[PDB]
Amino acid sequence: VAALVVDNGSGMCKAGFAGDDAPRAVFPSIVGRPRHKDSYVGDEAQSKRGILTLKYPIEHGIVTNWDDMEKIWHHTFYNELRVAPEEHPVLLTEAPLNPKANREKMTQIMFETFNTPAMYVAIQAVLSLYASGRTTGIVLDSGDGVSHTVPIYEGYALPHAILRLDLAGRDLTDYLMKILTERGYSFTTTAEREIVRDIKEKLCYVALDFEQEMATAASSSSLEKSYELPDGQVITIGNERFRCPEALFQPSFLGMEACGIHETTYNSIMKCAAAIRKDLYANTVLSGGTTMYPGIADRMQKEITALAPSTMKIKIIAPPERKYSVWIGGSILASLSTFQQMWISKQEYDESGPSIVHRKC
Amino acid sequence: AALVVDNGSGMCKAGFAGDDAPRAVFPSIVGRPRHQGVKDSYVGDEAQSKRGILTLKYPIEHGIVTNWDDMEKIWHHTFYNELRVAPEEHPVLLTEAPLNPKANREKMTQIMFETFNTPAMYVAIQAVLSLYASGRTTGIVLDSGDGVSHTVPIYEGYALPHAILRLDLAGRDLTDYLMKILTERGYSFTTTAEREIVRDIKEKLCYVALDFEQEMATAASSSSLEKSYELPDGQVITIGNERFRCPEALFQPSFLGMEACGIHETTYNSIMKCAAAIRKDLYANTVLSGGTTMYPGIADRMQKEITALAPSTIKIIAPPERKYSVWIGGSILASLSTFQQMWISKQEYDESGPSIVHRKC
Amino acid sequence: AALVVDNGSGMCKAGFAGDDAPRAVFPSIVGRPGDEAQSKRGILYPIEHGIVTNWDDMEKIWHHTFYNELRVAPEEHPVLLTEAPLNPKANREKMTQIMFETFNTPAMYVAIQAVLSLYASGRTTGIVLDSGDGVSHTVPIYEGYALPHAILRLDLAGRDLTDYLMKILTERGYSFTTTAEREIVRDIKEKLCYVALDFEQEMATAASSSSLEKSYELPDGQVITIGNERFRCPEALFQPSFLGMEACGIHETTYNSIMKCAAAIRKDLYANTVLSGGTTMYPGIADRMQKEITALAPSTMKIKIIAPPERKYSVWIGGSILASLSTFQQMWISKQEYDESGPSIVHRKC
Amino acid sequence: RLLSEDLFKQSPKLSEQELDELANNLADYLFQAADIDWHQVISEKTRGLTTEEMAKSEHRYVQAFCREILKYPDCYKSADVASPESVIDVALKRLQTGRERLFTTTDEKGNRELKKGDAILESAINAARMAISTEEKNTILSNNVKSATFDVFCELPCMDGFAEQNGKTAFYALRAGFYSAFKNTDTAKQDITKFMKDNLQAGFSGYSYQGLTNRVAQLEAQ
Amino acid sequence: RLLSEDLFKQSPKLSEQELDELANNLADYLFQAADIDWHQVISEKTRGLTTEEMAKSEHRYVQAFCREILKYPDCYKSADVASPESPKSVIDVALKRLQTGRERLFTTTDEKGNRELKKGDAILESAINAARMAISTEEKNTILSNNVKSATFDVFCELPCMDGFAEQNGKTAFYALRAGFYSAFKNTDTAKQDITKFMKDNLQAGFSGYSYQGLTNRVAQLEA
Ligand SMILES: Nc1ncnc2c1ncn2[C@@H]1O[C@H](COP(=O)(O)OP(=O)(O)OP(=O)(O)O)[C@@H](O)[C@H]1O
Ligand SMILES: Nc1ncnc2c1ncn2[C@@H]1O[C@H](COP(=O)(O)OP(=O)(O)OP(=O)(O)O)[C@@H](O)[C@H]1O
Ligand SMILES: Nc1ncnc2c1ncn2[C@@H]1O[C@H](COP(=O)(O)OP(=O)(O)OP(=O)(O)O)[C@@H](O)[C@H]1O
Ligand SMILES: [Ca+2]
Ligand SMILES: [Ca+2]
Ligand SMILES: [Ca+2]
Repeated sequence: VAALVVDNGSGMCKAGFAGDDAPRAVFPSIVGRPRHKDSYVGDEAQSKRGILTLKYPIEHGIVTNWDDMEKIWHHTFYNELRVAPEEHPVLLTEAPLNPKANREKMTQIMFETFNTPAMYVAIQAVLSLYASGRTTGIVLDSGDGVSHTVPIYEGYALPHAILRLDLAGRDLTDYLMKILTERGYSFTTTAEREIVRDIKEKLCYVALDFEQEMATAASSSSLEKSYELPDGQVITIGNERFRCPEALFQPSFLGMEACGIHETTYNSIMKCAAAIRKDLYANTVLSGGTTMYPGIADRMQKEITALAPSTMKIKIIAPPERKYSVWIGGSILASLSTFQQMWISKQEYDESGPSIVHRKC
Repeated sequence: AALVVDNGSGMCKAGFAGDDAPRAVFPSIVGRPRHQGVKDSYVGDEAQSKRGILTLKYPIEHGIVTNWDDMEKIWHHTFYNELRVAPEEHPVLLTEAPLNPKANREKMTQIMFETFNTPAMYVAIQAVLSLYASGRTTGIVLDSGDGVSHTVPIYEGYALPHAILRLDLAGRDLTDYLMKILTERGYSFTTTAEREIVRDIKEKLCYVALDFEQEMATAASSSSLEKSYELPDGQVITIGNERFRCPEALFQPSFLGMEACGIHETTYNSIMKCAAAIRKDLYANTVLSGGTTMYPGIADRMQKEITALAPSTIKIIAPPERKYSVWIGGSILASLSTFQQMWISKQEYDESGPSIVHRKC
Repeated sequence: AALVVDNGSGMCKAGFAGDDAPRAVFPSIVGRPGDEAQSKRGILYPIEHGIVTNWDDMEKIWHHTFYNELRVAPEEHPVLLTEAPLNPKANREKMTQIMFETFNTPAMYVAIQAVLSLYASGRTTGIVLDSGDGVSHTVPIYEGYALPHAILRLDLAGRDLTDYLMKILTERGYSFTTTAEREIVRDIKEKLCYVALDFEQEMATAASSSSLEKSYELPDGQVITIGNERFRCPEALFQPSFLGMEACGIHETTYNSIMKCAAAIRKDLYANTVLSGGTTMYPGIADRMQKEITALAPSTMKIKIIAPPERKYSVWIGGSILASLSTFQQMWISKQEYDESGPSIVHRKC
Repeated sequence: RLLSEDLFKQSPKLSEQELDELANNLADYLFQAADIDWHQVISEKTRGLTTEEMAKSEHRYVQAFCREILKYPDCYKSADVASPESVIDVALKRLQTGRERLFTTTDEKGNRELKKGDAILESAINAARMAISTEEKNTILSNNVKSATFDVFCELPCMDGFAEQNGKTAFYALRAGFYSAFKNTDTAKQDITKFMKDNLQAGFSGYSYQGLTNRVAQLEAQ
Repeated sequence: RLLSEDLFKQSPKLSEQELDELANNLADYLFQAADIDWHQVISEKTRGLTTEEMAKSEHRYVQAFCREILKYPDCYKSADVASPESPKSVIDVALKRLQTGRERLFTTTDEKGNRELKKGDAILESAINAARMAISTEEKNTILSNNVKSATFDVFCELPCMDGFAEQNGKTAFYALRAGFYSAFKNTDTAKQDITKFMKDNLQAGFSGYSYQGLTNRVAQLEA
């Protein structure tokens, strides 16, 4: 029997089958309910925004409402993938430092509600490393809800060196929504944030030299690009293209006191052993949709070289498919024969219970 | 002396820097004949007198200028007619809304130097002026007028762009809602001549109840809150619960069918996303500003309502002159001797053009 | 009177000789564009790991100490500084150089922190486990003199424990990622943590009842509950692997320092193990140390762990007692002596 | 059938018997779907009570609400130690303060679970919302009963775009008749039921332009 | 006294004398004030022209109109990137965008580097005004006569007495009124007369045959 692979994100959920080079299904992690069907999941919830109140079960990478989470999986299995979970082993994912209770609950649901023959929970950042074909290296995983810098050593993360940064795609979307009012536009509603998101994903890019791009945008209109809204309207944006993702390197733009992703990566490396630091600098992997900004890789090395020893050779890895590298790593892992002895059988769960996740994973 | 012009979305205030009150207040409207041919345009009170003959248009909508022809006309009217002064003999301190589009700041500067050829001019955020009027340079200001309500935190007299948030809910919406809930009682106010009466009912009889539910129960059970008002033709109306129901829409925007939160929440939301180091100074300096904040017993409900949504461990400043505190702030500022250098001279504009405003202001 | 300045890797502790308490305690950090610098760190660690890394910062700290906290003229008071065990000669010299060429001290002395802590207990011989914020030390001492060949430094102290507690609280669901939320977790640590005598048995107890659980109310009015986190946190002192370190616990580090001494004096060190530093304040830490060192020592050996109730400031108290002696006023380093002998004199007078 | 956008069109067709049930179904729907400040009523109905007394309150909706709150000790239990300087009053505030905060609950069997602040409030409200027998609902809502039930009534498919279709003058006239129906609070259900029966029988022609024009055209011929 | 916002309330209180005089004044006003639907005219007179061809046309009122629209690139230029939903002439889009974003700000950069923001309506109004100032009087008259039926109705709805008529009485009643108004133009020769009669009859009833209250009362009276 073929194994399933489900990567649950704060904003988007990617599901498919192990062996495939990509997920077969990709939809927002949202649940809409009316004001007493009783629930809607996926794009269907967004199309019916007017009737429903939409909410996110995963927030900042952590599950916050298991009633809604249980529905996302029910939708993932029967609607999106169209399969029976009781005849498919499921490989799920989770964020670093995931609360133990959520580890248990994720297991409890898979066996009691869906009756999976077996399952496994992998760290997302660790899967991203597999997809890049490595066992050692540091992974910057930046999605919609949260950004993590996770150092890995021979397939194992280093819990003490992991740093969490609550600065991800959503914050950038909101930042773009706000700076666009400098040109005279008005994007405030929760429906408009979804519109401005698509503007961000398609027109934003990281500037290698920020102020040399500001001077350029000031001395010319060569950088200005146009976007047609869903209502047929059209808007042009200039420096807002690269000013938005700049918040990653300068959270002060969002009135945020946190450090930049460049410095957060450095700090994370500077919490490991002095010896291994080298392998990390040479294997800095970028994961998640919020690392898809053009020029982000060619910006990162410049930012960390100023922080790193000049003698050490730094190499940044930005796979062209780094938007699904987490799921891909899951596909690779769940397909290996040498991994088949690492699943959590129904037997092991019946014996030990939900707490089994802590020793197996 | 200098000229101080505070342009609002429904009222324009104007006068000389030094006076403790504007010599000229009038509606920010421009009237033009309903039809082609049966002067070409009117401004201010005159446009309102000839309401039947004219179609009225507001050049400032939600605090932002949307028509610069009509805006020029208001200023032209303000100078040559309302104040009877030559603008080329007086520096001009203007005022703008927070998060004012950048082009509007340039066009405002362009007009003052090219059209009226002023010796100099300055642009200040309205909320920041309200702050100065309170003899301060630090804190948060709630400026709710006719077209829009804002919440701006301030440090050393400098606004906090990232921290500022707005709300499309103000005195105009209240007047309209009051009309609605008065029809719910059993009347028919709809004409523009009836609107200005409901507006007066609002500015004279409305107040904010410290507990809405308790006030309503008293209104239904008792008749102690009823109050009689003489309609212009002599007819009497005994408005009751509508007195506090109307200003309630402020705290519960849902009364008007809006998803946004009230002002008590907007203030809390605005403060928290600032630097933690000064949040207790902001709480200790929460100023009320604008005509919509003139309801009696409103400052008590702010004090009351925040304590619920605040650390359980806050002086709210509601000066009695907070209807013109934006202008009064401008009068102080434009008269200070330690400010005469902050002005934008003719030369400074003739060299750098309108784009200079971004640095000086 | 004479000034006493205990320079900690987390907390500087100033005061006057004769008193039984510092009267001044503030974080040793300097921000750029004390406690005031910490509260405003969002808009803006010289003695990390116990040793001075930046001297400009230290000058600011020492400058801050005299005129603001103590409010005294450093030209009118002799200064007793404390020093980390195994402090390099260069640092000792520069410390003396600054005190004269900047503050014009009438005289100054540099005592070792662990030595003062021991002296406060009325002992000249014994071994001191000094555990602070940045670094922990085991310092064997014989008749007033520390024994460098037997001193062992361990980069594991209260700071590492705060971080560890902050981390395991996330297992329970809570979230302390913010910098401001750190000072809360530190307080929780100092109020609710304790050392388990038998760890495995305590985990078993914590997993079978809520008898060990305690509740803590946050500043925002919220309430969090912790169970086995109470003792798993300080347990990192005895098992640094919890923090992802290859080091060995304070119990083995103490033992190793004893075995690095001549066999003749070991019995005295075993019979006079003194605990020092804020990190040794955890309840049930002495009984544990007694248990663990007995488990390592020879069967016949006599063990006694001394845990002074005042051991949070035993370094400073020691310095206060030493700087108040009438027979100590002759062992100072006067101005003239530095002016002619140079910084190197410190090695011969201290 | 209640959520039929053309309810007013087919409602006059059905018999006197089916109208009696349609009017009652529509009536009960308004009271059940009507909204009220739950934080106020649960606080008033359990003030001064102990957590044991809350789990066995006379009001079933009060039990349902509280049962969902008590699952999470952190939201109400008082701390042994405090940061330097009724129970549901604490609970409701902690669930509002810790809006994004996670609370732990342990099942009867060892199983744990983490819920967000509002997810517990929403769950408690839903629990309560599915417990009242409408009469108790009417009693607690007695003050805003005509406003609340009307808000529900407007959202029905049959009322969508009524004011734009018939004008605001007609819409506010329908509101007046809706409010006017409520004489006493002891007969609120029967009252609004009769109002809905009389109007459903007429298909609300007495508030539509088409209906009124047909009425004058029907009247003049006599 | 045509512009009395409460005309329909006060007109029924008048004698048959001033009613007819009032109806004559109103009727004369509608025809004298009748203008043209610039949307369809400009859309048709530019249909199939590029932005360059719109400034080389024979008509001048169109060139003056377009000169105001082309200042704001966002109201007509095609976007580089488009949302996943954009199934979409040159003016037909301009007029639609200026109406879709009537309260949204468009940007224009003057011949010299200066910038300006203007709402859709102001732009759309500024273009119409430029057209009225650049059009020939006879050229206006010819196009007017083609459909004075709607033009006179537009003027009528634009009067204070008709401010938010549909808003207060509903679209179902608004169209009923428009149907009668149009029905009066059944004859070209007696058009000005048939409408004057239409106005007088309704002014007497205060248009109670089209308003909710007017109908409510009428029923209550016919019930007797
Ligand atoms: N091409 C792109 N360029 C820039 N940003 C993108 C692109 N594609 C997606 N994103 C952003 O990535 C985010 C979603 O990416 P991803 O699925 O990796 O995160 P997630 O797993 O849903 O959230 P998280 O993992 O942080 O809980 C969205 O906020 C989106 O705006
Ligand atoms: N005493 C009062 N009580 C209630 N409302 C008042 C009072 N005085 C003025 N208002 C309201 O305040 C509004 C005008 O206030 P103000 O001049 O501060 O607003 P503005 O600055 O013109 O608008 P903007 O919000 O764009 O600044 C009017 O809508 C008026 O109804
Ligand atoms: N009662 C207590 N329980 C647990 N920990 C405590 C207690 N009191 C203080 N601490 C911890 O002690 C640490 C600071 O102690 P101390 O000042 O002795 O060390 P230091 O001076 O920074 O370093 P050193 O003394 O090694 O130079 C802090 O990390 C603090 O959390
Ligand atoms: Ca992810
Ligand atoms: Ca104002
Ligand atoms: Ca110390």
